[PDB]
Amino acid sequence: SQDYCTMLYEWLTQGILNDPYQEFMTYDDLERAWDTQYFIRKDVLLRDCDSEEDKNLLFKMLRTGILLKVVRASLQIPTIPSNSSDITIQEINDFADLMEGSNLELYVDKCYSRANEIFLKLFFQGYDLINVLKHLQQIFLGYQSGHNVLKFLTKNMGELTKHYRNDNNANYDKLLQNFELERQSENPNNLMRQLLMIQFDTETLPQVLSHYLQIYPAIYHLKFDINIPYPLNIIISRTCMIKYQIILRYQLVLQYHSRLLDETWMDLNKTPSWKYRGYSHTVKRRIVRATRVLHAKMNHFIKTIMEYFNQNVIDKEVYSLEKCYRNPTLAVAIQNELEGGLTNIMTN
Amino acid sequence: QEVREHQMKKERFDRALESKLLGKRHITY
Repeated sequence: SQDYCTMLYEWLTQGILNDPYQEFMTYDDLERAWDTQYFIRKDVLLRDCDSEEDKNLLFKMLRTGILLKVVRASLQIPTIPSNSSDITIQEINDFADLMEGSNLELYVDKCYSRANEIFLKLFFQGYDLINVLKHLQQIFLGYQSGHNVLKFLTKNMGELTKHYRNDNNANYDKLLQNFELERQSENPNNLMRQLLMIQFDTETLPQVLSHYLQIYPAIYHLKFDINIPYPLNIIISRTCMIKYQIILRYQLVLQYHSRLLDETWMDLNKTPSWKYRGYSHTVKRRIVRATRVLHAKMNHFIKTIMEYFNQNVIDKEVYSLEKCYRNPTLAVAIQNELEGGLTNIMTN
Repeated sequence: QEVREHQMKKERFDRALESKLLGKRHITY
């Protein structure tokens, strides 16, 4: 087994997979274009891998190897030298001693911590994960970015309503041109905003909500999407992207309704045909006052629920996501916290 | 047990959404 210990050491220290005899317990595909699938071979395992502890150990080793291979592919280096971190791993000599003692678990935890530290340092200093999360919160969550989406809505007021009232045969080329010119005028430094793409869905927001949840339902057929590249796609999956799309569509519906209400109020308060009265009207306090009270109630409902949401859900989640990456330890843990926050938002 | 059933409902919603999102769990030969 001197060969197997060396193979395991290489896999746990560099992520290099060299199994020409199909003996190692893990091997990846591509020996979807950037994300390869890692298959675990249970016929050549070293333990049972049935209990929760053994399953977590195997998952930790596999995650260490995956992170090592991803760092190698990102740095374009054939191997990761030990000087890149303060953690050194010793090669396995006695397989029986390694199996009977906790030295295996110690080495696995050490290499996993080293890989996680290297990955976090790389994605924090070279990729600017803080800027990435700020940009995605500005795009999908509307965090400190309401001005841009409000300007977009005010510029494409007629286009959106005409597309929602017409069928799918209505040409959205004007809306696409507006979106692309806005993206071009946007600063090229914002990679998320420059890669933001727009599209039309055949189903509505309540339709997709009823398709995804256990609820019952041609308006609001617009949505946005981001194509997460490598090696950022191994962290930003597609489920969080779909959650972001749903939250963005909901916020867009809310903002469009508030914009319609604001436009109605501005018309009612600025039109002389509305603000004019006399000639023994006897209809002013009956019609104009009634509709103004109705609009005031609609405002005190919509704006109030929007404030409640954006304060006790959106703001709280933004604060938690901002305080979570303070001295991080696991990128997978950060992703799990983000998914849990999104799940809380959706299940509120 | 109220927080427990709330977390259970959240976990059920998460499982439903993960099963709807392409089913990342797979097995090969």
